[PDB]
Amino acid sequence: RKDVPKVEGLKLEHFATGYDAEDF
Amino acid sequence: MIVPVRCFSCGKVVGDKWESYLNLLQEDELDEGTALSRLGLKRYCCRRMILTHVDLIEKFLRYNPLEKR
Amino acid sequence: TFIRGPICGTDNCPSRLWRIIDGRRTCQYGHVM
Amino acid sequence: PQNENARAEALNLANTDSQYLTPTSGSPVRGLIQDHISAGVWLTSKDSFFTREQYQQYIYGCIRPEDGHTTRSKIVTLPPTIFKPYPLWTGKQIITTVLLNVTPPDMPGINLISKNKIKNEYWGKGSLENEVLFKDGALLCGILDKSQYGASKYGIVHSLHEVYGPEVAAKVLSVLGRLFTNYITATAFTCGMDD
Amino acid sequence: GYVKGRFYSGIKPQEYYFHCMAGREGLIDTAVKTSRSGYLQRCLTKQLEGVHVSYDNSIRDADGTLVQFMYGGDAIDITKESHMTQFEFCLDNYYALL
Amino acid sequence: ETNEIGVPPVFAVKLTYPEPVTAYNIAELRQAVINGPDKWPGATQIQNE
Amino acid sequence: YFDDTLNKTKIKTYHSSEPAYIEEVNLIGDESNKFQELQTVSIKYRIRRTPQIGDKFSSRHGQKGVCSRKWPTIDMPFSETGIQPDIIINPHAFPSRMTIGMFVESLAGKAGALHGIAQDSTPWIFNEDDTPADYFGEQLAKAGYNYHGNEPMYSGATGEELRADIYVGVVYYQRLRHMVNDKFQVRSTGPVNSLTMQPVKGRKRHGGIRVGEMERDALIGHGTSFLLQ
Amino acid sequence: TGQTPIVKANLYDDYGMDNFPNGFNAVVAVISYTGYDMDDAMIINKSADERGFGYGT
Amino acid sequence: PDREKIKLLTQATSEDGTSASFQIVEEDHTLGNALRYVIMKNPDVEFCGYSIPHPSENLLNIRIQTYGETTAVDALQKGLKDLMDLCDVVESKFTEKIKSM
Amino acid sequence: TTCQFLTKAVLDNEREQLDSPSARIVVGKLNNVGTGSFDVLAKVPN
Amino acid sequence: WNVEKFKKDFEVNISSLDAREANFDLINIDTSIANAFRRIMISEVPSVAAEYVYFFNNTSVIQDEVLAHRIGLVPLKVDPDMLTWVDSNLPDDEKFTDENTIVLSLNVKCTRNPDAPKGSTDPKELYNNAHVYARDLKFEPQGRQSTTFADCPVVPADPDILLAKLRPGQEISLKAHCILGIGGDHAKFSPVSTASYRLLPQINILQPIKGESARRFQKCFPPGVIGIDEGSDEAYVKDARKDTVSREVLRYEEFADKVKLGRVRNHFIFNVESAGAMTPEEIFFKSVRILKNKAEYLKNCPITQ
Amino acid sequence: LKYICAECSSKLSLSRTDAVRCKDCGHRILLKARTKRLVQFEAR
Amino acid sequence: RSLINPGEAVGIIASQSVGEPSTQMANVTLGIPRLRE
Ligand SMILES: [Zn+2]
Ligand SMILES: [Zn+2]
Repeated sequence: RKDVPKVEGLKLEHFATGYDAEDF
Repeated sequence: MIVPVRCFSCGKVVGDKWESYLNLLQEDELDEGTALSRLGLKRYCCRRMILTHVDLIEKFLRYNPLEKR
Repeated sequence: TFIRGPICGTDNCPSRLWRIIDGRRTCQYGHVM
Repeated sequence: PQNENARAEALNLANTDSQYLTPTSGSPVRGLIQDHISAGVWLTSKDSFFTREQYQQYIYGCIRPEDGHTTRSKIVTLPPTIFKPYPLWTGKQIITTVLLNVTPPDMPGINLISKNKIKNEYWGKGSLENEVLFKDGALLCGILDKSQYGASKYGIVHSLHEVYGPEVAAKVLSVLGRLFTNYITATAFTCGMDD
Repeated sequence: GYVKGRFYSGIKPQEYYFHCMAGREGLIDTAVKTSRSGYLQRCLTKQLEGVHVSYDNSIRDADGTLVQFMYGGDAIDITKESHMTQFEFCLDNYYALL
Repeated sequence: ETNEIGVPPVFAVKLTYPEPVTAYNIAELRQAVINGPDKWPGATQIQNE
Repeated sequence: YFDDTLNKTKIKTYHSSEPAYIEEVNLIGDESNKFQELQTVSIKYRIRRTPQIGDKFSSRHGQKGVCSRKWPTIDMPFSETGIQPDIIINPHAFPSRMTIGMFVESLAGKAGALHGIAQDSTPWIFNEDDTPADYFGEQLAKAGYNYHGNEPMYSGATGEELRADIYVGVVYYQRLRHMVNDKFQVRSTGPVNSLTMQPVKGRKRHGGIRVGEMERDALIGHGTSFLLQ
Repeated sequence: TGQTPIVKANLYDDYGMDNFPNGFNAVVAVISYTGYDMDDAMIINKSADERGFGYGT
Repeated sequence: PDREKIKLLTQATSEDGTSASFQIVEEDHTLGNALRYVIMKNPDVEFCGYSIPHPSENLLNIRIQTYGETTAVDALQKGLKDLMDLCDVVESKFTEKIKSM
Repeated sequence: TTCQFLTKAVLDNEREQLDSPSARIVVGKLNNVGTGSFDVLAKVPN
Repeated sequence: WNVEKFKKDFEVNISSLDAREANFDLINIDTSIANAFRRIMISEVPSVAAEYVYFFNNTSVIQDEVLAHRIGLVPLKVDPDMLTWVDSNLPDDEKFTDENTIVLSLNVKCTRNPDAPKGSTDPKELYNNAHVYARDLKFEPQGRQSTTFADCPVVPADPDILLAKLRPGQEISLKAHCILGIGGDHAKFSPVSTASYRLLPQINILQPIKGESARRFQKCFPPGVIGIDEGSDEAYVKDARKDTVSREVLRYEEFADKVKLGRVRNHFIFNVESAGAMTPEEIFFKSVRILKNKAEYLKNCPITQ
Repeated sequence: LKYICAECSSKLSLSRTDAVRCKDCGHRILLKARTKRLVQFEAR
Repeated sequence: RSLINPGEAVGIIASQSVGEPSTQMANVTLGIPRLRE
């Protein structure tokens, strides 16, 4: 069996209020 | 049928971004993820609005009683 | 709501019968019989 | 019903409160369900403690002397279980507080010993929490359960119905509902994948 | 038909097809239980409709025909029968019941 | 309350239990009539003697 | 429609109690070489349907429920993020119905909406070795959420935090038929069937409610006998 | 307003149910909160609704 | 001056007024849960809390039971006063932090 | 089976004394369930 | 307790502010307030929204009532302070004024562009006015409004909101009326687009963590939250405010005993967006203002027996 | 011009006792065109 | 005080008392068929 392919290139979509992607 | 105007949950106004969204996928050939993020959709609340969306009105528009074929 | 017919079953009309589906029949002053 | 004869019966014969029990086995057919059971656990649990604010709120949440709820002129409150350092009221007191308010003042508190459907071991070593104990209308031990304020024979509400008469039971059974709902709206509840 | 899978992890197709059978068995059974019992009860009610306990406590069919002299034989109302045999409870709260 | 039942205003408007005009009630039934079938608590018909 | 015989201008009226709109009007002529004026029209009515209280919804997992109340949004507990749920399904309505896929969907649905990627639900793409829970939560973690999908939230009323993280996700829902507006009625005076001088089925003509024996029997047994009779 | 379900089976596209959205994707909390959703159980965010959510005809 | 906004509920009020039951229209947890907090800060308040008899209709019921130093209304208006002053504090501070930023 | 009873019923010229509720039910009288066992009798000066 | 004991302790930190979102912090205020204090901003802060919609004609494919409220959800850039409330008891003619109501008209016919470069899919070029946008809504001054709104004429806050799509021969001609309402009334007023808060995640360490652990530890949180102190190699919270509270640590048993995750007590992070009608602090004033205006109103109310 | 050919879409009007069909196509089914008229809707 | 009340309906009760639980659900004949029998 071939396992469910992991979706590659998943970064953080979620960030605490008042912050962007770049801050992390 | 047509682009919802506001995110149900968020209440944020999602109605405009659709055209630009298609534009992004089309011209820029982005993923689905970045375009939304680029449109400024953070809450997955307001992301699903565009993301899952269907313009089904387009099919409706194909039937116009007011014009010849 | 009109039918004119059947005057009114109240001798201080006779004022003027419309039937509602519920069968009261109603005259304008407001007898329902 | 269209006449006083009829509604006289509908009030005094076929009734919610008048019928708390199967004619079949004589068992309670009425009681809170689902949420309200799971709430009572997290409420009657030892881990519950409430400030003077939270405590008083939940009481008058479900009591409201404005209506026939309170047998008294005021809402009688208990001393906090923990005075020092920080005054606090446990969960079990809140139950005790209710019964205190909604029962006839002239009449002594219920005294009840009963089990519930949760075995001691779940809570830990040496916990008695399976055993449900009221002494003089106070909740001294154990957590309230389906077997208590649900529909169950020889539960608490079944005893209140027995001792204080169905009307009190009916009130109690409703007062708890508002209580737990309030408590739910506070702490909520949920079941996730992790569970 | 022994199913080693669990809904959390999931169930193999064979199991699934098995588990679909049991499902259908339940649903079919729920439907038929509706009709069957409901017919029975009407038979009882219709004939027992007229039973009258009179103030003599004797059971009487509506015409007056006697059935039982005492309802349970103790004539004890079932809805009120519960705590009667619970004496220890009644011992406590005595001052209340009193 | 458990013994209670929620009634939609729809049913509140339709259903009607005429009350024998007495004394104690006349204080209500006036207003009950004045209110209208459209305004709850309302009244719908009146049975004369 | 004007009538020649009665020499009257008569009228058809809208029967349904629920207010509708005039959607389309279709002038229908007939065959047999014209000469025939308009004898028939079909009319679409448009009827607004909103999610009234009493409207059955469902997920794709077979969870059917009546909308209980439209809930004031401020009172709907709000996420750490600020997202009030669209729908709130009781957590108790599970173990009995044994629907896990909805929890899983709750994950993946959220998981997709974050990364912007569709999530294949095709059956038997997983196994006991690879569970979706492990699979999707892994994504949620990489998205910066709880690997279990649970979320910190705050009671919309109190404002205080709920006792524990609660389990939120994005689940596809289906509004059904069987809207309450279709089903209910009251107090049928009108029909009074001619033979029995008794009401009739409600439907949409103004009937009533049948009692029946099993209901009769209760009255006798129920206790509300004078009333019942 | 229909929405393509995020969670999907590949056949959904093959059979092309896209042309006929059967529902919408809803942000859902599995929770006991309002207490009004006990038996049948179905609480809808009011504001969410008024935004056109689930509007039928 | 609206007389329909609030009304004392005489059934549950004592004769002295140390314990009262208030009903307020057009309200919700919002005003109450904040109101009770200000009130409970009053040291003479023996009891306070709010209920919403049914959430559909908008009604807010308040208990204030006092140790007797004052009436309930006294605490209530004392409560309201404080709450008013409580906002202005935030109003003050918040304005400052804006212009200072 | 109505007639077969109804037949036998007539054949005996059977008087029915209206006891069973179903009977009473048909006629439209009161029943002997309970709320119809004891008679309410007023009182009056004289 | 006392107001001074509050006014002394209470403190505000504005992290950022924008014409749309303003994220700030409120320290030493008490959840009973902030919540209620919040949700005034989600509801009872009034703002202008289209309410009554008069179709002179809709030939579009979109049925009326949909396009009706579909307009209503369109935000407007208007100061509600420039407008007044609307009494419902008045007769409809009187119910609306220039001081009550902002009139918006919409007139579009769709016509096939003959210039279409045949073999073209694009409806923008195929058709004329195929797409109806928010920016298409025309503001019609009424009376003094002609004067009043000359400064900032009424505009949909997001001019590019797509209202309707049209095919040639189809038209939409309508007038709508904009009034004041509170979000509490109907979902389209309160110009938040969201409003909420959260608590400072009080995350604290029960015993020093360094080595690979600190790195493993630091990875368990949003970046920048966990500093690894140089030369002690040990992990220290840099700022918790950046944390999303994933509770990811709690999955790793090694760290499970070493750290507790919590919220601080009285402190709040307000993230307030806007529908564009008002800057958040402008709203947030009204949040305060309204709440105060409740009490000051109620204090002055006679308490009837 | 109250009506539309249900087929060729040709706009038309009719009269009393007139052949119901498209004067162009002849399709005997006809649509009633919507005209400028004042209809109220609440945006709620 | 727990005695039965003269003039109730047990005939209905005992009917419903059997009727309802029937809806609830060697190798001797069992269940409703047995009960019917
Ligand atoms: Zn008359
Ligand atoms: Zn034609």
